[PDB]
Amino acid sequence: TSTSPEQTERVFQISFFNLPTVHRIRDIRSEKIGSLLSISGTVTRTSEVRPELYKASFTCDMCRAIVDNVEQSFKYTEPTFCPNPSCENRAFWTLNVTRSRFLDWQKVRIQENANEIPTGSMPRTLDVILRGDSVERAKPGDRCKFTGVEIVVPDVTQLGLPGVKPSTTEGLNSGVTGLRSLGVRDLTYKISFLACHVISIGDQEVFLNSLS
Amino acid sequence: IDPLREELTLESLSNVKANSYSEWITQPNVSRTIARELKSFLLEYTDETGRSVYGARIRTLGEMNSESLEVNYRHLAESKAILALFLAKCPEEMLKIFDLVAMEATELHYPDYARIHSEIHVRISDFPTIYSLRELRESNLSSLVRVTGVVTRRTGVFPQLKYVKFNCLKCGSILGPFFQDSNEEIRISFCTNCKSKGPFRVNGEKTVYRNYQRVTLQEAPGTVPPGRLPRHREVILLADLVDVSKPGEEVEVTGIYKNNYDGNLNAKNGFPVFATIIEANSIKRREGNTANEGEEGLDVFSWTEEEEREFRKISRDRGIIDKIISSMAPSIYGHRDIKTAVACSLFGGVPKNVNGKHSIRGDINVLLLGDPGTAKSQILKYVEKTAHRAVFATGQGASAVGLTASVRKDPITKEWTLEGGALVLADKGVCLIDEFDKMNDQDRTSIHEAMEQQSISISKAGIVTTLQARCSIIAAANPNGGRYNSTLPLAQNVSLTEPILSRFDILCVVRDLVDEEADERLATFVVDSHVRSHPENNARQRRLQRQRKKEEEISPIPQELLMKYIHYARTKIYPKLHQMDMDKVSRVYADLRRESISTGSFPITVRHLESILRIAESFAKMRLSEFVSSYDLDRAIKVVVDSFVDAQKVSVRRQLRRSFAIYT
Amino acid sequence: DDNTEIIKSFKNFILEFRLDSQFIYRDQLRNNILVKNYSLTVNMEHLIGYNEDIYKKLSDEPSDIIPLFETAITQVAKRISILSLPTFQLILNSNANQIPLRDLDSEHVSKIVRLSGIIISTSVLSSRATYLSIMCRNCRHTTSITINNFNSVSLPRSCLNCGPDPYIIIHESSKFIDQQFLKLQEIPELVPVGEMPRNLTMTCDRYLTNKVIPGTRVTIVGIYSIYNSVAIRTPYIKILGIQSDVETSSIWNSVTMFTEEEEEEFLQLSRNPKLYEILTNSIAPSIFGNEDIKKAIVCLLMGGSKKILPDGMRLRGDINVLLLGDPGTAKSQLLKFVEKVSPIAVYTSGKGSSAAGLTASVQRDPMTREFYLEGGAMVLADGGVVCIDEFDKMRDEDRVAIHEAMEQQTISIAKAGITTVLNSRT
Amino acid sequence: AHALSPRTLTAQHLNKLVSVEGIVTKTSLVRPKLIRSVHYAAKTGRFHYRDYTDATTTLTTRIPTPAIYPTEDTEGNKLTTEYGYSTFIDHQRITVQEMPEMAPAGQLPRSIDVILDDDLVDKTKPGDRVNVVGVFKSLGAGGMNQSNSNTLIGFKTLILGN
Amino acid sequence: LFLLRHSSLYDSFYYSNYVNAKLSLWNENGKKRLHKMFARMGIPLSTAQETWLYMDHSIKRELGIIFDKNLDRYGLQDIIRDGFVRTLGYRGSISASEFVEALTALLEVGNSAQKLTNLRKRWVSNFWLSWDALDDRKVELLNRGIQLAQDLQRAIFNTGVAILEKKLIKHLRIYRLCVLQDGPDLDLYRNPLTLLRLGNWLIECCAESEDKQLLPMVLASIDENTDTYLVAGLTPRYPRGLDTIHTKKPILNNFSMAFQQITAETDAKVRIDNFESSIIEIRREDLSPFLEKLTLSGLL
DNA sequence: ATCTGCTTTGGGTGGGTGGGTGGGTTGAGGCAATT
DNA sequence: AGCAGAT
Ligand SMILES: Nc1ncnc2c1ncn2[C@@H]1O[C@H](COP(=O)(O)OP(=O)(O)OP(=O)(O)O)[C@@H](O)[C@H]1O
Ligand SMILES: Nc1ncnc2c1ncn2[C@@H]1O[C@H](COP(=O)(O)OP(=O)(O)O)[C@@H](O)[C@H]1O
Ligand SMILES: [Mg+2]
Ligand SMILES: [Mg+2]
Ligand SMILES: [Zn+2]
Ligand SMILES: [Zn+2]
Ligand SMILES: [Zn+2]
Repeated sequence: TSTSPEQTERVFQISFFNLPTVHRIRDIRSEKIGSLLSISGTVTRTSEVRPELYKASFTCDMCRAIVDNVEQSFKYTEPTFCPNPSCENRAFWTLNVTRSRFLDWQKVRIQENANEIPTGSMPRTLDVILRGDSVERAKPGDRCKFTGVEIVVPDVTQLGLPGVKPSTTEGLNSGVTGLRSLGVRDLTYKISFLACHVISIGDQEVFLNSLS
Repeated sequence: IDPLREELTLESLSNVKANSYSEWITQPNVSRTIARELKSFLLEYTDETGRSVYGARIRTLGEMNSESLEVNYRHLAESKAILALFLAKCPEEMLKIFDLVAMEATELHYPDYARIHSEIHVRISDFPTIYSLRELRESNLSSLVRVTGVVTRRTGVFPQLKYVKFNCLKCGSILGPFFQDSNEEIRISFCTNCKSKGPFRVNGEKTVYRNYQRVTLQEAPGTVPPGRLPRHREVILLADLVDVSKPGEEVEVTGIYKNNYDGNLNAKNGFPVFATIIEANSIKRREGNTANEGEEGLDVFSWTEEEEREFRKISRDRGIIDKIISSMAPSIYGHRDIKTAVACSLFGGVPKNVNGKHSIRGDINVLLLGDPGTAKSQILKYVEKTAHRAVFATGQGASAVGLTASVRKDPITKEWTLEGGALVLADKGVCLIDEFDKMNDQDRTSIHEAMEQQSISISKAGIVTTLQARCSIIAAANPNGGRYNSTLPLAQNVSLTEPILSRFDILCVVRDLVDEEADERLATFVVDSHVRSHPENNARQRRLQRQRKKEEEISPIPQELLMKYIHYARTKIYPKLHQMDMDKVSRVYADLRRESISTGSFPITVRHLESILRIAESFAKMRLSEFVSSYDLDRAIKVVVDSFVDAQKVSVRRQLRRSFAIYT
Repeated sequence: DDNTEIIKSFKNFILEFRLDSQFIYRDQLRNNILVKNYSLTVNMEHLIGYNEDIYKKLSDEPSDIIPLFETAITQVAKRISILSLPTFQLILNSNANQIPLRDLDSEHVSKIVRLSGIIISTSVLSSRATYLSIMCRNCRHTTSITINNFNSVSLPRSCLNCGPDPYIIIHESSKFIDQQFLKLQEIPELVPVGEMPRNLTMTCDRYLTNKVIPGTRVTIVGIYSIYNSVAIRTPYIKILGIQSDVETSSIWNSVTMFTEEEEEEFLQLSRNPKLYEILTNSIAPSIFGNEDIKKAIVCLLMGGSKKILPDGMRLRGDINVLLLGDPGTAKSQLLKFVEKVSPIAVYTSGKGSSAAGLTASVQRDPMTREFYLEGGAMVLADGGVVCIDEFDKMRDEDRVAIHEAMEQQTISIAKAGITTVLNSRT
Repeated sequence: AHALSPRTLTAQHLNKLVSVEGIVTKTSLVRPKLIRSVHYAAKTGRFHYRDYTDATTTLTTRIPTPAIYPTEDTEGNKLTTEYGYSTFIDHQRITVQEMPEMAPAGQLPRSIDVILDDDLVDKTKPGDRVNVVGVFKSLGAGGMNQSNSNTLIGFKTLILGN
Repeated sequence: LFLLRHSSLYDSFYYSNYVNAKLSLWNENGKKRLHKMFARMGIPLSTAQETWLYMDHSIKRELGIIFDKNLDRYGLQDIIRDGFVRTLGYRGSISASEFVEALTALLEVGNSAQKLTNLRKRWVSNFWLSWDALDDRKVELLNRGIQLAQDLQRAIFNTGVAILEKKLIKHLRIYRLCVLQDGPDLDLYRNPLTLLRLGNWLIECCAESEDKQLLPMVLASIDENTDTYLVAGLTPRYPRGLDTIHTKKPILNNFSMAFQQITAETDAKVRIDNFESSIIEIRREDLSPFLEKLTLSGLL
């Protein structure tokens, strides 16, 4: 019919399952950060699917140069040095949503199963992040088994966002400081999850074709 | 020859020589070719009849001083497939080109139309693919989508700046105007001349404004999975689209799915997630039309200039007043009185304000008081399908403030406000109440004022206002004990009281009696209907033809044509009583009163004297006649007198029928 | 440059406009300055007749030329009253077609419009500045500013080193005027299908303040403008004239708004030997019979007379009427007529009402977090008549909440600190 | 003609001596207000002082004085504040409401804000009928500063009681 | 156009005899055609409906150019004409045609044998209102006359619509007939002037046009207070603004002779005292014999 | 190393196109469900 | 006033 011009590069995802062991929510510690493991919990809330910036592409405001494949950290990121030798722009850019690649993104909140709660104890909770085709695979009230990587998410408000003014434990949750971006503020952290797989524990012609 | 003025061909347009579709469309020569092809499509397209569709659509557009040309997606897809593909994938630039070409086509017919409206907005009607608010993903970004939902929150109409002009704080130079994107603000960081990092002041000698409004779309309860929470999105309605949709209404929004940067969203989520909105391009009212989904256009109750040159042949014929009654719920076997009452209520009377001091209701209310399996709820559902604006309510599923209006505290402004209920949604429409006799007494007494004065008065939480509820009520009820007792009077067979009963223009009592011949006909008709409706019993043209053949068997007038006809009659025709036999009406009214003096009989008041005239006006309206005729008054008198006689007891029914035979 | 010529043109209209042998505007100005009413009401049909060019300017750019017609009026007033005075207000009258409240949109921004509506709320008067005296923080340099209330002004940003914003206002040497805010709702009949009535914010200046009360139909001539409170602006109307069918000023104060010629007509009508019959027949001409109820309605509209005894006891002077009867009797129609004939009236349904809806309700301001009082049906109808339809559907408590206001004609409140005894003579 | 009520007070009466009658509906708490501070320079052995003024403590406009206590002498000596010799005065704000029985037809009563300083601080309680004499004033910038973008808000006003 | 300078540009076209004749505004197609014309001319509907004084001045100035190209297409070209306009300093300018219309409206609705005498006395009274309106010191009377003229034209339009929708006009071989018996505003037509106004309206619309043969028309109206008819013969008129040899010749009114002959021959009880001999009064029960004899006379 | 410039507390002298999982929390009034 | 940035 026609020659499609928009054939970008697939964004593959690797999903692992069938790990030897499955961890409870209460057994998540900080020694396993950045490692691959599975956890089990009953979903309680699910966010809405939003587009997440993955490979931003900007253009220089003055010489109209282009920057492609700008890996994005937990906060909005822009280039610091134009590739044009004659250019002097360092902190002036405009995003280009046509060339930018976005990924789906959903936030799922889970809590430990009832039978695993010590008697008369409030439940523990966690926030799981799904991406790509693993979105909307968990409905509230289900007992799922996520498999991903335990990560730590910084408080992006302190790190410095465009157009955002920065800002249980009785003041003892003091973060780390001294970073260049953090002038006089501190950076506090949270434990999160990045699932790559989800399992939920709990017309004649068309029908015939399905059967063996 | 200037290279910028050269053009390609259609096949040369199908093969793309850019890295993205937007860049392909934006090129000069490609844009010229696309504009030429769109103009050719507008000028040359012909439907089956062979007459131009969009020439007539432009003529009517100019007639009404409107600035919106409705274009069918299917027509464009058939005439030009590549252009439809481009519009689907890159809607912004394609819509810009199509607006320019549409203005050029409109100026063809009205040379100086630029003096009425500067621009014409093209509206897409039937996008083949429909999404939900749960099914929207990143792949749909910057592409045309069609979604449904319920307008749960609306804002006032604000004049937005079409062009913003900036001036340097230091240099003082004034930058040229720049197009404003409703999705997000426009800012200038690097000045072309001053080259100053400092902000530039926002100022302008003269600007043109456009209307702006925002609505919060929410998933309709019908589509959301049972028990789950509903998703929602935000839609931006620019000029000519503001106030088309109202709170509490279903809608079908066609627009562009767009995303922009939001700092707060990134701060709360912790990831660089953008905010998404829909830029509305058209709206279709889906409320109360669940049974009309098989229909083209953004309005299914609107007419061309050729469909109302024939609603006026159908109506000069001599028996339209009775082919219309036949076409009311043809899938119901009998019940001629019920169908006549329903038709009268659908067409309705003419409201009149005498000297600006006296207000007289102009709508007809009907009550069906029958036995269990007598096709009442089906009639109510049909009336819901056919009426322009209808709302369905059931006995205990409705509240006193659910009908009429309620008072809430706005979550945003934290100030008391007023919401419209069923009767407000049924303004200039029909409110169908089923299980009328099982309602709560408190809820039932709420509609008294609305059923006669056509207004709702609220004095609550510092609000003192009166609304408009110009709605007719068709209610179905079940007699005491579940089965009508013909030996007792009507008053004893229902729990309603005189004030509520007197507000119903027509009372239709239905009885289920075992007559072998009557049972024979009804069963034959029902079984034939079940055979007819069986699912198994060009492709679109063939489907339409078979549907038409199936429909013709039981309805003399097509249902869609009938809907358009009823809407046209209710909009454009206001019959007036000039020549009438006063003595006849006076003498029938006096007879009705004297015969109704009996205890337990159906109440008779001046309301029914006025109901006779209302029904006569409705019958005159059915013929698209500007003056009420003697035959119409005779028919209305017959309707009222019969409806009165049928409600009598068995013992006196024969005497009453003999006494009233003069008028029937 | 052009401003002086425009001012000269509007000054020649006030000094040269004669329709016969009387200078209408020169004489109107002198008569107004003599009673201390510094304003001039000009009819726009007269300006279109003197020079159509002057009307073209006043209609093309209203917020720029109106300020230059005020100074012309002031100069002429000085010439006429002072033998060698604040800036005079200009009130406009027009007969142009009225735009429906909901038809006002981006096409009418910064233009003179005429519209009608119902006033639902009025604000406490504020004070706007008209002549500021300023001084510098550092070098103590004195200056003055002059402001007209027509927006498209702030203190100078740089002195005349002195940091940014160096000027502080000297209040004991400045002059201010009056400003009021009004909410305008569209007429119930104008509202489109299935739509709630829509509001619009309005502001008036000086001699156009305290001219209306909530619940009265008015006609407004003004400028449809916008003020910034992203790229959207909240519209509002800058009033240039108010016309009403209710003499609110007479009703609040003494007897006023009756011309001697108008007063003579009323005495002549009173002298009619059979005025009772005429008034009885004039109520509900379209309702047959029910003569006794119509006489009762005449008596209710007329009212009795109230007495304040020396010891302090007050005797009610109003008449309350109940209509109990069968359906179809035309009680609701009589109530809807009485609501339309009485100078002040409110039509309410007993079912769609509440104890707080009647009387007064306590409300919290979302900003100041402070409770205040808002009047209900019986306060909004004070000095008039309340038509409570469907009186039998009203709940027992909401009906009990009416006894004191019906007999003693007062609404005692004791809620959220607020403790008062309002007045409801209905 | 200066005998008025909270309803009849208009912009025409600003900067004038008026007498207002009504009901006291509110009464803030009494808080001392700094006027003069006296310090002692130990090395120099001499006392210094500073004078503070506000918009509500005087009738003639002056430059505002932040309440920061001086810490260093002109020559750099350390200064220790002497609170026992400083001067603070009491300050209270009340609201006076129009008499309900004197209000117009169908209008709720209005109110005005009043300031009482020094010996007039606790002479009234809510629910009392009073006649207040003072000077009608205006305060602040009233939206003339660029921070407030409204452009449709007036100046604050109130009475300094005598 | 009907009172162009004292009403909207829309109302002047809507309530004009010539425009209604050439567009058939009494039915919906006519309104659609008029709206199409306004849209083509480049005048917004809101602008057209605005009153004359406050109308946008660009369109008011261009009206001569806009009308001249656009009108010929719709067949309304003869609207263009030259007339007399009189202005008194600083007052609105009024044309001769509108002045005459105001005077006539003041004459018509300005305000057994006993009732007839009372009606004639009332008309004699209206004469003096119309006479006063001729003095420049009396301008309120002229404005009052313009308002009444607009009201009367609206009423005539409604009555003509009712007559044409019902097809009350009987097309006999000698003449056309139209008798009103139950109209809504039948008290208006007791005055010969208002009856002639309605007659002219009918004569122009669907009688002047349609390419039908010229036939005189008879118009009658009833009044229950006196149970009698006010018959009024009307001369036919050639298509307006069509200069021709046959159009040059004038057409006479023969109804006086036939009416007198029939009255003398039959025991008619007709009153022929009106100055216009074509207008008489008949009793309720004599109209049928009178019209039968009229048809059989053949002298019409 | 010096000069230039923004923003608090928390509060309506920033707001409701930032919201209430960013805190400012009693009081009144309307509505459904419970009676 | 403390801290964040440009010359
Ligand atoms: N003279 C009249 N007498 C009675 N009803 C009349 C009269 N003229 C008109 N009506 C009709 O009365 C109807 C209005 O109802 P009405 O006010 O009589 O009810 P109500 O008796 O007060 O109320 P409800 O029936 O609820 O007790 C309108 O339809 C109006 O047409
Ligand atoms: N006269 C009739 N013609 C056709 N179908 C009928 C008729 N009477 C009853 N039915 C059947 O009854 C069913 C609807 O019953 P319904 O009207 O809902 O009962 P109710 O009157 O209690 O609401 C339909 O399936 C319809 O086919
Ligand atoms: Mg049912
Ligand atoms: Mg009633
Ligand atoms: Zn660069
Ligand atoms: Zn610059
Ligand atoms: Zn200075």
